[PDB]
Amino acid sequence: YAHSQSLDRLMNPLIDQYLYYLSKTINGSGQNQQTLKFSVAGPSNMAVQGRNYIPGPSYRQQRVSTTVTQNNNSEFAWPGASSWALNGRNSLMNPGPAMASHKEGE
Amino acid sequence: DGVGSSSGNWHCDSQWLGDRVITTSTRTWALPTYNNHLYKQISNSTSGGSSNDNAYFGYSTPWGYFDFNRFHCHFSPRDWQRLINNNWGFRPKRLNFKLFNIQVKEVTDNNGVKTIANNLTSTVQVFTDSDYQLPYVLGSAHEGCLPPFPADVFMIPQYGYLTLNDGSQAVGRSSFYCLEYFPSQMLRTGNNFQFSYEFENVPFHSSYAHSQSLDRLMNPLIDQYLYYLSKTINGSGQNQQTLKFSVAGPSNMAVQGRNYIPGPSYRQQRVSTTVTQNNNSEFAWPGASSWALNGRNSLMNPGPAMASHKEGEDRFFPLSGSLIFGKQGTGRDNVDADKVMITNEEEIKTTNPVATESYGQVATNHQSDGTPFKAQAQTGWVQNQGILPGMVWQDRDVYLQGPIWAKIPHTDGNFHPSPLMGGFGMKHPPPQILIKNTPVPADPPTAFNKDKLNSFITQYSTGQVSVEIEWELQKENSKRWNPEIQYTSNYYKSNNVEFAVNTEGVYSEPRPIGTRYLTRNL
Amino acid sequence: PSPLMGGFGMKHPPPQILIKNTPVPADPPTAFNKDKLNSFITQYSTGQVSVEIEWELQKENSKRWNPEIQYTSNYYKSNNVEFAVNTEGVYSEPRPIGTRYLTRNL
Repeated sequence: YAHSQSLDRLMNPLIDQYLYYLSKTINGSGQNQQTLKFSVAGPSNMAVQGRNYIPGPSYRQQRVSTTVTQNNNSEFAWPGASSWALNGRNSLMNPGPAMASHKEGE
Repeated sequence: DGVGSSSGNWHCDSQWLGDRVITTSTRTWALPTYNNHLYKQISNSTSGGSSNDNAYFGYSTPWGYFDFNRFHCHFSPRDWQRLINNNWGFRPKRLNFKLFNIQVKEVTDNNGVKTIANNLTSTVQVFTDSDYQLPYVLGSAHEGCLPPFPADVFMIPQYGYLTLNDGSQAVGRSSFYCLEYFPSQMLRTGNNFQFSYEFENVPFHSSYAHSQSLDRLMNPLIDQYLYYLSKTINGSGQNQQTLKFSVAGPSNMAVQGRNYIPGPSYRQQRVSTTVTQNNNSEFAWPGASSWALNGRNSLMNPGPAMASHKEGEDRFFPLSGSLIFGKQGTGRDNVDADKVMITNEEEIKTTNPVATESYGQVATNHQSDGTPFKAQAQTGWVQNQGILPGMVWQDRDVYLQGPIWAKIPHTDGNFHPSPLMGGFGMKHPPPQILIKNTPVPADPPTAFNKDKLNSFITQYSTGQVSVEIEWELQKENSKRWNPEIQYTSNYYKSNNVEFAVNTEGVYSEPRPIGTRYLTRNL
Repeated sequence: PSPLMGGFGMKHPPPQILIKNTPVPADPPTAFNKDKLNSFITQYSTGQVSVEIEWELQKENSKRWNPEIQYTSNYYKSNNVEFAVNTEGVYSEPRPIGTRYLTRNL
């Protein structure tokens, strides 16, 4: 099955949280303007909302385009690949940890 | 079971039967008509636009839902004090929920005069999502819980949910849920609703602080039988390389071999409550730890459970590594530091690394004399450390005004699914109880019209809700000789009693209360 | 511990019976608000209360020969009957009445 909800969009989009976040650290331009301002994390700012669970582990891979003109004009299949070493031997991280292949639209 | 007979009684007290606590809470609620009985698609576009990180897509339903996922919904401050001062742990065991004394009222506004009358034949709809087929919006630290003060009347929050989005748009995998597709019990006045829920097995919450640190678990009088490399050069000058070893003992506790190491870390930016010590720049968003998901950046808040600050650095707090509660009457946007209550996670510095410090140092090269660069030993800071075997840690504390439980996401894999905001993580948490006033149409036209009716009698409902939770207790049996730290009120005089009402009848919670006052060995 | 104002002193006296009208909120806003409701339908209640008390008596068995002092009304004419209502329906107690009229030896 595929999830119809994302980990960062599990909240109620109509109700604020009772938690606060640091929203402003300076009152404005100029010297000695330091401050601490806090705001309610709500529907308008979903990025800063407190969350209970976070995305799984990652092991970054090199990005290759099926449109070959967008790729770098160099040989990077082996040199640019993620790998792990075992007893001095390098082995390709293939396919490695389960990760999303690409972003939306890519 | 009629108009003139009450369908329930007010039950609000706690019973301490040894190793168990049964807390009962009754409140008076008011349910309006949400969304004019309509399901509405919502998105950041309909909310006025936003950035990519804030984009969403979802629906707002005409249903309300009952929230009691906060500890002050069940524990009075005195009951909380008893629990935290006399117990090493606690966990929920059973739940009982009651809806009764339903009153549906119609509102007519003629010539600006508002008159409210009883609608005896109107019905309120309620059901529980016992199969967890709906998006779970509890466990997101939302408002709308039962008020901490039993005398307060609260409004039931409106139920909405989010699905997959591509900007402000939906994708083919997005799901639309109609809550009228569920069987629900229809209640007139005189009817009541009741259901029982059994909490699944969860570990006891650690309502204790360790009196030993992970790096001080040894006998301070006896040497180890293990050696460590203590000297690599005999002295100043060329070709002085050597290898000297010493016994790891009480004089050098830092180099002693150890069996267990501090838990995982994800470094947070350090912010001082003394604003003059902070940098003169805007770094709330730019300087914050975050994780990316499908190209969207989300704040790491509160993230892994880590010590808030080092010893003596009480003025420092992680940028988004702690729960920040608002004081009574605090506004929504851009409030001062004195209007919020920043929770302090200091009791776990014995096992968990400090949130604003590096986990440690790792070697980054091979030191050598040649073969031919003459490289010295180099180390690099570990800003984020994942789980390693032999690592121990403490979870985040729970608070009187903090959350109780969260639903573990239904995924193939998870590790230590205890909620990051604190509480008990369950695959089958208490189900969502969804409530809604049944629409009562106004007079329809005398000629048939295929269009759905859009004129309704203005209505709202009120009633009483009772929640009874039985908690299992883990009694402390410490052999510590000296008296422990306990939560206590301060005898010094004040204008108002803490955790009481002021002269205007406004109840307030002056400070956050954790659970970790008693002491346990490591 | 006999009360100084007079009466029977008890460690467990008749308990306080506390009564209150359950608040009935007025129409709440159609958008959620976290604040407690402060607009209510104006209400009051009325009813009947019945109290029944059984008192134990200590009968007098005096051997005194002469007649005792008793509380009595005065036959002399007056505008109103004592311990009755006046022409406006106002009930009044004209004097305080004690309990100590009969006689006992020391």
